[PDB]
Amino acid sequence: DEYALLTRNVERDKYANFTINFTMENQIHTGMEYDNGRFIGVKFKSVTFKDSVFKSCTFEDVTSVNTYFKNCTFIDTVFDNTDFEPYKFIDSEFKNCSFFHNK
Amino acid sequence: IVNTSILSIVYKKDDLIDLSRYGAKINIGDRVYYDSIDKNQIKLINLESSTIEVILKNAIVYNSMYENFSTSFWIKIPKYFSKINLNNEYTIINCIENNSGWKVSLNYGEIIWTLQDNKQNIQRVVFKYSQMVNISDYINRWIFVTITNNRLTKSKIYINGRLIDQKPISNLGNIHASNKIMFKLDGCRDPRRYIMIKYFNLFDKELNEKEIKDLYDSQSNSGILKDFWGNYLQYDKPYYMLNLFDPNKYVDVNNIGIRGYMYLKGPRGSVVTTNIYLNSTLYEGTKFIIKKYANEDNIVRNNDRVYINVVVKNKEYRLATNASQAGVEKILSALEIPDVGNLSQVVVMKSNKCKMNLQDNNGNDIGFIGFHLYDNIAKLVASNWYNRQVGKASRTFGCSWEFIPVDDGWGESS
Repeated sequence: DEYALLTRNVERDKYANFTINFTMENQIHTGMEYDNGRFIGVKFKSVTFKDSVFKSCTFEDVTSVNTYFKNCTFIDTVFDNTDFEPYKFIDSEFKNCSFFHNK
Repeated sequence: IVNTSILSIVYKKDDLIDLSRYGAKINIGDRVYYDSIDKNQIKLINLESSTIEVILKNAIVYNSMYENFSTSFWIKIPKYFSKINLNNEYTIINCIENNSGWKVSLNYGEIIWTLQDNKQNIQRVVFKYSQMVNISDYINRWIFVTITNNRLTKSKIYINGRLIDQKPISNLGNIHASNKIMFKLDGCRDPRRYIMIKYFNLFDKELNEKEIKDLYDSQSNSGILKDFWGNYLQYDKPYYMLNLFDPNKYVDVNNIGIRGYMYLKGPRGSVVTTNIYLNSTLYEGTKFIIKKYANEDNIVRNNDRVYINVVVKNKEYRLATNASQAGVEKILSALEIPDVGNLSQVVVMKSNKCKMNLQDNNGNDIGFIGFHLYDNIAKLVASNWYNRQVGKASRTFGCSWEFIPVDDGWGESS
């Protein structure tokens, strides 16, 4: 007792109500929250998401290579016509998410 | 056998009433809801004002060691969506007083019957259903529950006429149940939780297997077509289509016009909450709308004559064919509704396995709607072989359908 655990409770950078097409490459994204984000026709090349939250997002017509989601959370999110196999999701959680047309 | 009933609750003229000879008093809370379309369907939500309290006459209050009794009701339980629904048994029908009596409770994927004598001994029988299934018979669909108790033998629980679980209860002393039955979500930690229930009954005997199936069948409302959830099939309501020969497929349209066709396509997608549920997506494919042609109340009944609209790119089209195609199978097309002209489009709905019978305008059978495989494309067809097979009581494949409307107890995105 008396000696407590030192854990940062840091709020996530929040981005919302956007559409993204750019085939973004070679990136790392940590502590991010994407709300009502649309990823349409996106080539993820060598990108990773760490401790990020996706809420009410759509991935549609997406491809990914050397791309991973580590300890992320997905909520009310649709993956339509994507190439996302489980192994791309490390220690992640889905709540009320939909997958369609997975190649 | 709904005559043996010591308590039979039904809707009537803006009220719940007991039809039994004991006219129990029924106190209704402030946030109780009923289905404008099937008024006997009652919804209770997770608030203290969503209550139905039945006060039994003292003559029928249960206080015995030996007397047999049963109960039955229909229930629709929405899917469990979150980890908050785990290990949280909540009472929904309570007839316990001073820690003796009976109750019906729910938990994640469970229906539970509990008996408790006045020494606090307990017996439970449980119906368990999986949420890790592509297409469930039970999640968010009306099912018939019946529980029977023989004080010298076993407690038993049936789902849709079928015995699930049975447990000896002779170890149980006197049971002194409450004189109130409280219909209420009690102890449930999920605020969005609700249940729907209809035709609750109590009986002062052990129903046998035959009486149970007879209740199941008559309360089915066999002349009214039902959608996938068990609700009354309705005109002017969009429905995703499911073909029971292969429910891992949905209906799509390659093109509008008499050159196009509808067809079956798979696989279905998936809806998932990690460790809570993993099911097939039901809101996939082109929706069908039933349109009137034939008992004026918006409910679809056995042998009604309808048109079927099909929804493509959120525009409504007409299901139709020309019977003059060679072959018995007439491929179906989605037509612009003004341009349908003389093509066959009149459909006789039927509730018992083939569901849609297409006719020409002279009243003649084109055939039941199902599918035919042409070069590995399952095209929808009207085919009189189906009609001839049902006569022979022969095996049919593909003429059995379910209509799936959007529903808040299923919870899939839009």
